[PDB]
Amino acid sequence: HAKLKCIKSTWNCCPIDWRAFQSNCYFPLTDNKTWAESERNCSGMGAHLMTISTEAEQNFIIQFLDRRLSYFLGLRDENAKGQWRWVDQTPFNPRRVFWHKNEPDNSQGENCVVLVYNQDKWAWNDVPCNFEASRICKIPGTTLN
Ligand SMILES: [Ca+2]
Repeated sequence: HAKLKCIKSTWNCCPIDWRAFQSNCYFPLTDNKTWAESERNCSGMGAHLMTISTEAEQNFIIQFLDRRLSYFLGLRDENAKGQWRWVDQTPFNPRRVFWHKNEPDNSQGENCVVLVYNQDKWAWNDVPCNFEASRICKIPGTTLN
């Protein structure tokens, strides 16, 4: 037994309780974890920390986020070289970033990114990967029929 929510021909499906947008399924989670613990939790559901490729994708997810919290995305720079990599292995596209003003601003250590609300706006902030925050898991949708 499994249970899907399918929307359109072809039908795009997600697990019943996940949020659906353009062939992908998302779930924001609010219990605090480090970046690596967060990714561990996502992968346990077949998922990964969310990759954000378009503004449309970000605009979709932010409507389900608590403005008091930071949410880990999948983007990580392990040695502070500016070698940002998506943990889901989507190739990093530096012409499609969404930093807050004056970010990224950590010049040392292992840095990760959170979606955070600041200055009346959702955008990216770089944060030490050992910081504890919420997260957004993302899993590719399935297709029928
Ligand atoms: Ca920062």
